[PDB]
Amino acid sequence: MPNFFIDRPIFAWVIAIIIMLAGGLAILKLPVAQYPTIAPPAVTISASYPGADAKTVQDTVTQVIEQNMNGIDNLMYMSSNSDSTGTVQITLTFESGTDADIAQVQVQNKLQLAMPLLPQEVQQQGVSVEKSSSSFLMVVGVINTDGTMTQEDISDYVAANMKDAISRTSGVGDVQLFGSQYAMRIWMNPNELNKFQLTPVDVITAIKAQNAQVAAGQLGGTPPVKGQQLNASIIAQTRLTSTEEFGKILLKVNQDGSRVLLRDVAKIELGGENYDIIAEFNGQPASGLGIKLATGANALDTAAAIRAELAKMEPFFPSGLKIVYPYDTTPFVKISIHEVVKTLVEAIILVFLVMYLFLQNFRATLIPTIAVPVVLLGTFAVLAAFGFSINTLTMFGMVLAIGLLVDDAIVVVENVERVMAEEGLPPKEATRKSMGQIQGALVGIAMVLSAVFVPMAFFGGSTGAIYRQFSITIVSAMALSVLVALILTPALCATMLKPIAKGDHGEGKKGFFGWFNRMFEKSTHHYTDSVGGILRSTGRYLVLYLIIVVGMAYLFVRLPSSFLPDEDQGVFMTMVQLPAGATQERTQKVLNEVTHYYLTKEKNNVESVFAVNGFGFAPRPQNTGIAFVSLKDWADRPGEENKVEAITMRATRAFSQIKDAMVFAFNLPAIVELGTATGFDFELIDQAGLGHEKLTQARNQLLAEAAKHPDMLTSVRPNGLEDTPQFKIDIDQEKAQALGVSINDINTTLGAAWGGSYVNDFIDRGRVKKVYVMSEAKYRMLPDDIGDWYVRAADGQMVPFSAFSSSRWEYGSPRLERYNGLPSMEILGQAAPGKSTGEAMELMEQLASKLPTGVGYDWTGMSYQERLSGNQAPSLYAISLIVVFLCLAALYESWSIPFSVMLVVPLGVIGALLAATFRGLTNDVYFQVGLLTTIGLSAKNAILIVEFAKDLMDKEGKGLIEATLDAVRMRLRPILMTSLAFILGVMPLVISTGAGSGAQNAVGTGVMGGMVTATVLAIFFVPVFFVVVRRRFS
Amino acid sequence: DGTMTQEDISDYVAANMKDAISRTSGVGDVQLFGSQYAMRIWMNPNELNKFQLTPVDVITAIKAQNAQVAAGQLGGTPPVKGQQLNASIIAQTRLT
Amino acid sequence: PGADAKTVQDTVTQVIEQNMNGIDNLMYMSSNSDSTGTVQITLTFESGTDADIAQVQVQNKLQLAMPLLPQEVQQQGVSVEKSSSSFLMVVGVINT
Amino acid sequence: LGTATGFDFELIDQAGLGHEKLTQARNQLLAEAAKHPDMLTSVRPNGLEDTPQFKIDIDQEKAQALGVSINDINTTLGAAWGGSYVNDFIDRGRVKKVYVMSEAKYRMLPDDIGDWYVRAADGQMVPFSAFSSSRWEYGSPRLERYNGLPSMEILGQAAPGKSTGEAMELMEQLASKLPTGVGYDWTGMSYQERLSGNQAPSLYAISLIVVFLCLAALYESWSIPFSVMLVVPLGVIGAL
Ligand SMILES: CO[C@H]1/C=C/O[C@@]2(C)Oc3c(C)c(O)c4c(O)c(c(C=O)c(O)c4c3C2=O)NC(=O)/C(C)=C\C=C\[C@H](C)[C@H](O)[C@@H](C)[C@@H](O)[C@@H](C)[C@H](OC(C)=O)[C@@H]1C
Ligand SMILES: CO[C@H]1/C=C/O[C@@]2(C)Oc3c(C)c(O)c4c(O)c(c(C=O)c(O)c4c3C2=O)NC(=O)/C(C)=C\C=C\[C@H](C)[C@H](O)[C@@H](C)[C@@H](O)[C@@H](C)[C@H](OC(C)=O)[C@@H]1C
Ligand SMILES: CCCCCCCCCCCCO[C@@H]1O[C@H](CO)[C@@H](O[C@H]2O[C@H](CO)[C@@H](O)[C@H](O)[C@H]2O)[C@H](O)[C@H]1O
Ligand SMILES: CCCCCCCCCCCCO[C@@H]1O[C@H](CO)[C@@H](O[C@H]2O[C@H](CO)[C@@H](O)[C@H](O)[C@H]2O)[C@H](O)[C@H]1O
Ligand SMILES: CCCCCCCCCCCCO[C@@H]1O[C@H](CO)[C@@H](O[C@H]2O[C@H](CO)[C@@H](O)[C@H](O)[C@H]2O)[C@H](O)[C@H]1O
Ligand SMILES: CCCCCCCCCC[N+](C)(C)[O-]
Ligand SMILES: CCCCCCCCCCCC
Ligand SMILES: CCCCCCCCCCCC
Repeated sequence: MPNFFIDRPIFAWVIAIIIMLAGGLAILKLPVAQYPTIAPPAVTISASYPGADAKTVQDTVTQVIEQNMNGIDNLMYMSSNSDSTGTVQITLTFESGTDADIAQVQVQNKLQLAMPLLPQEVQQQGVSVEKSSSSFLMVVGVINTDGTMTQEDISDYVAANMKDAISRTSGVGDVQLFGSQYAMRIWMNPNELNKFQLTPVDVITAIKAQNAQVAAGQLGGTPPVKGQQLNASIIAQTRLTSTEEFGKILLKVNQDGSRVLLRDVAKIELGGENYDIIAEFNGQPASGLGIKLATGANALDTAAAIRAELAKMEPFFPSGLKIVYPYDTTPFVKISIHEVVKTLVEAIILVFLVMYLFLQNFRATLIPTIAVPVVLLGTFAVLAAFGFSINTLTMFGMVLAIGLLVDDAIVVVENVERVMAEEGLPPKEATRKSMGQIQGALVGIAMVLSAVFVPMAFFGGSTGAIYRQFSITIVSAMALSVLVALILTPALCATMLKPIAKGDHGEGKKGFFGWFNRMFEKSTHHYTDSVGGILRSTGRYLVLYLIIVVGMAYLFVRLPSSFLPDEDQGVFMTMVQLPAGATQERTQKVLNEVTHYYLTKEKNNVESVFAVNGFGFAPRPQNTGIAFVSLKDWADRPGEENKVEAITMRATRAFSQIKDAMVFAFNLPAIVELGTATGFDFELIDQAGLGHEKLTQARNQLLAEAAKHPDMLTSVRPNGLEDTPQFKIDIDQEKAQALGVSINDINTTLGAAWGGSYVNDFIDRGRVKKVYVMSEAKYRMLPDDIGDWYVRAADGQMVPFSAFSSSRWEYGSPRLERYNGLPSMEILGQAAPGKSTGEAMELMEQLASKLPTGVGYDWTGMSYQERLSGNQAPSLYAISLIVVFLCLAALYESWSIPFSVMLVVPLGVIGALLAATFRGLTNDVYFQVGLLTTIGLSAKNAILIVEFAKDLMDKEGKGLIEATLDAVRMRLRPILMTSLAFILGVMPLVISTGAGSGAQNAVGTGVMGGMVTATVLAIFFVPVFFVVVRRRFS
Repeated sequence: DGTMTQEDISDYVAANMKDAISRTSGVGDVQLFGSQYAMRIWMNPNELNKFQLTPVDVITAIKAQNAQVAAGQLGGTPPVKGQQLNASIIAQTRLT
Repeated sequence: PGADAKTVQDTVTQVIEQNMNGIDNLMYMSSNSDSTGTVQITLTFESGTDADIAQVQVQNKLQLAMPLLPQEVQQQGVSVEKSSSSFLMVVGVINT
Repeated sequence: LGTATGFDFELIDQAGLGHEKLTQARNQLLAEAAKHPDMLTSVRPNGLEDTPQFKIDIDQEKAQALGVSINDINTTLGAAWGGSYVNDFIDRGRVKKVYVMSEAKYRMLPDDIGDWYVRAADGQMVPFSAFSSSRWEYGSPRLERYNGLPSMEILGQAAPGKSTGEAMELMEQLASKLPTGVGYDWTGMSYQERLSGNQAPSLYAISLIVVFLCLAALYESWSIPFSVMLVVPLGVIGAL
């Protein structure tokens, strides 16, 4: 194949171009992400029971729905929450690989059996089934710069003109309105209602009757009479459109003939469906859309489509209304990937310079510099075929690949330039001879190297999909690299390499190059003279090698391990959690303090703050709040102290002062669904119908016991709310029966007044919206206001609530949790410093075993994936070692000689561990995959040295020591050519600061440190390994 | 130990075992060989006839007196600003 | 039955349209509401979209919008079918 | 497919202006389009015009004063005049619908409205004429919506010797001079022609580049391929 393309350079060029077109066309069409989607699919059922307490919701909705959730494929677990706001949220989590489309269809197929058993009020609020991520992709804030519109006016506009179109955009799994759409608010007055002897029941009946859309048929409608000439639609009652129209709804005509209108017994205004969520952007009033990414959907592509839909709306905004972007997770992905693309382009340039230093011919320098772009672009085409995406790991696979790509090129170019220098053949014949003697080793090496990376594509579950990206990328690159090294690189050598005279090693060149050539030829002569002496010792360096393996073993064992570094993403969140029973006003006091801190203290770092009252992870009215903090560009805030980790740790420390409120600023982890580094997610189960009060006691007992082990467990706390005072009112059925008052009228009057009642729909400026009846605030604030509410008996007399009701204060849950259909209580916590999660969970199980009768436990979220198959690194690298040995045994046709290559592994590991240890890095994904790359090159170096030596001993019949010296003499220039080119190519990564520098620093440090030790040691030790091994086995 | 009848076993299976098994991996349809407990009101027509009542009166009463009412909140949104108390109103719960 | 364009639009078309969220690969959506007492909402999807998945996601979002439609419309039923103007043939049945 | 020159335009109410103001905005666009016969042909709405409809107002006060329930009134009207699907029945083993409606001769003209009586609480039969007033108004017998918002579909095509892309560009220009809140969008063939027309250049290019490169490999020269590639017009001329 080399011989063919040496005679056909234009053919070789055509293949390279087609590969680059395929690669180029792939880059335009390939999806872009931060990581591959490893998170398990989650379908969330959300229903709303207006005016319902936590238990009413649980025992009429949650349980009824949960009991129908059965025969659902690939279901891991099912958590549910039933809170005092009237909300239920059942999350069904599915196995990794589950089709989210089918999971939704199945979950919804079962919910459809439960729907008819649910209350009519819960049905009419719409039960939603959604397949989205639990955290926000972005937040689209909307403000008024002219201050022409209030917080409510903006919220209604966003809901009525923007919300729906965004919800229908592909990849948008869920959209949360930070505010409420307007409804027709009928604020009932009990003084006026009783005065005219009317109830909330009469108001609801009147609205339904007089806010009706009546289908009245047609004049001359079919079937018609003969000779009918007129056909016209009959328009009867239509929906009311204004506060005024609702105002003049006739409730009753008094005996004297005077009219009682709805406005005579109620304040009628346009106002939110609910008054629970109130948002502020940089202190001023705002609304917006919390957009959640659909399961398996592309963040960047979806974010783009969202922005495209917002661009359509902007032209038709009212005066002053303006979109702001106070939280976006996509820009980091778009910018952090561009930073890795930049270090790729920089490495290709930094290669060209080191390539020009040695070849010293602009045309010869391009042969390795052309090969790299062709393979990398080629790899993008292979990714596309295999259905992978342009993510951080694939993009870093390309960066680490560059090392393996130039070596293939350098080996081919260097060996041709040598052949010409030793014999004085023309470029075409020198290439033909050169390709003839290394093409076998190149193809063979790629199979030996593939046995290093292929194994880490066979890791299990979520953590395995991460490694499989690097593996397939690097392996695809090597496959193309060898293919390009047999098609193109030979053809380019034959045409572009300058004819070199016999005995011309430069030296005769004038200037810098002249000095360099003489300095290198004496360095080569010194090196060969130096190695000559090393081999006469042998025993000295075998004792020195055993020291390095012990030093390696020591550093590796003490060096801590992680998964993926926490990156500054130019965004973070602050959670505000007050004790349940705390008011909207008290939460806003804390949110103001949080917003104040970021706008005053962190004005240098923080760009914007989007604070939301009555929202957190989900809507949790009154006692809960969240702040979305977007920072300034990474360039505008240099140093560790101005990065998210420092900012949030200062913020948490500052917010610890705040009273009767838990306030935490936290960075979003590398992957949310893997949780913290050493945290656990524990579930306490009621297995014997003990009840909530007994389960609360069982939890308190466990938490108390967990506190008595600070040595093992750190900050073990519940992920729920505590019981609060609740107003228990008993309706005396006998007294109600005696006075002639129906319980329907009683319950409707209480619920409609204090809870609110969704009557029917109306048309607000051409859009269908809700009509809500409810007590005016001032008549539903005090317990004593209960007696102000009158119900009409059958005999016509108005009866106060005080007449047929008794009340008392009691305690109950504002948020009832269930796990796998049983009453539960989520408990979070991490292992104490030094102790592992496995040791911590073991103690939690032990402590949980001592709990009262009927109390079980379980592990969920991150803890579920931990007790699942893990720690399979010894297994897969035991195989890798065995396969690498066998592959070398086939190459050299020897069971013994492979050891001469396999003993160089530690020479590269020691450098990685030293550099990683000294810079305070950890044994993470980026360190491991960068170490495999270093082991790959140092092994590839060792293969060619032993190959040349063995070839001399077999083909030329030269002696062991003479062959070793002659081998290392020819295999020095190409080794140092690769080391410099790769060490200098990953300099940008090591010094890197800005977006995604955490990964770059981690990749670059482990590689640079390794390559340094892997080069200087190998050139002296590979000879010692070959001579020791060949002597030992004869 | 003969402390549970066919009915008692069937309820425990239906109420504590069936649902968790029906959600286990690879499990399709789950048929209960028995019945879960319901609240059984066994009506006597002679006693109903005596007090001039029907199954209609019994149903109407059970729906009225075995109700789970959504009764709203004290100090709920929108509140009168300065409100300190925010408490759920618990009306009728299900009979147990 | 007996509904004007406005009545259909403001009780059926708008309610259904408002609930057509979280459906994958939707390009655009169009609807008619006329005095023949009929509404027809057409959802056109991206080329290569599984029409079965497209249809099931639409009828599922409709199922949860059904309780918000009038009794008269719920009773009649709301059909969700794959759009097609291409017949193999039209068999005419006549009485001579 | 429709027509290749034909476009499919959607005039959109983006600010809750109403049906009537969207009708006026459409009439304005239809008029301006007619003032460019050189570019646009048969610019016409794919919709129905407003028609006379019989607006009847039930007086709530007279109904409540006469003891006539509004429910019985709106049922009597809807059931008689519009028809009402009551429940099902089995005809020869097939479940079929039961419909109550007025016999044609009692639901033809406005004069028939007063012949329909509703029973009051006191059992007296009150005619519709007693508690109702009627007038003529205009309304839509077919209300269109596009992407959730009120719309009006406009059909048309590029005039003789003009491209479909040119006609669209003018329709967009004329649309940018319509009342505040009146937006527009492309649908059907127009939506697809915009997307499928965007990628046409890239394919034509990729085709020529790969053909060239393939001939270059065959002949081992960058020059000779042109000798082959120059043939393209010799076939196209005769076809045309
Ligand atoms: C480790 O996890 C963290 C971040 C996940 O990242 C997110 C994006 O993913 C989350 C998931 C999957 C949840 O389940 C959450 C949750 O249940 C919360 C809160 C909100 O606090 C949350 O905020 C989340 C939450 C996230 O932000 N609890 C509630 O809403 C309710 C009803 C009550 C609150 C109880 C206390 C106050 C809470 O337990 C507190 C003691 C801490 O333990 C948490 C705030 C944790 O903060 C940290 C840094 O210790 C987060 C769960
Ligand atoms: C190129 O297209 C043609 C035929 C397709 O062949 C068929 C088989 O396929 C059709 C399709 C895909 C439609 O969308 C139709 C349509 O929307 C219609 C009418 C019914 O006319 C139709 O009849 C069709 C129709 C066909 O018969 N409009 C309506 O019903 C409504 C609600 C209002 C009508 C408004 C006017 C009156 C109409 O716009 C008129 C001005 C012309 O524009 C059309 C009649 C076009 O004729 C011509 C001559 O240019 C057809 C769209
Ligand atoms: C020699 C070094 C080789 C290494 C090259 C590495 C480059 C990798 C870049 C990946 C990140 C950017 O990937 C980004 O993807 C989007 C996806 O639509 C592309 O978007 C593209 O959309 C359409 C597709 O027909 C094109 O007409 C348009 O010109 C282009 O913008 C961007 O042009 C590209 O910038
Ligand atoms: C299905 C599982 C299979 C997995 C096995 C694959 C891994 C094996 C890797 C070995 C790589 C091949 O290594 C191969 O070794 C032989 C000597 O033994 C070399 O040399 C031999 O073949 C060349 C081919 O032109 C000839 O000159 C001559 O027959 C001999 O010298 C090859 O040039 C080299 O390419
Ligand atoms: C630097 C950290 C520790 C890691 C060490 C690995 C890197 C090695 C760096 C290069 C060392 C080369 O050092 C080399 O040592 C050998 C002996 O061992 C010397 O050789 C000398 O001793 C030998 C042994 O008796 C004699 O046969 C020889 O005639 C004499 O010159 C070489 O003259 C010297 O060049
Ligand atoms: C890094 C540069 C160190 C000295 C370089 C010497 C350059 C001089 C060129 C050769 N000379 C003029 C001495 O013959
Ligand atoms: C990017 C295209 C590179 C073209 C290089 C051409 C050199 C080979 C031609 C040989 C002429 C005899
Ligand atoms: C060389 C590429 C092989 C592809 C690897 C797929 C294996 C998936 C691992 C799942 C195990 C739980």
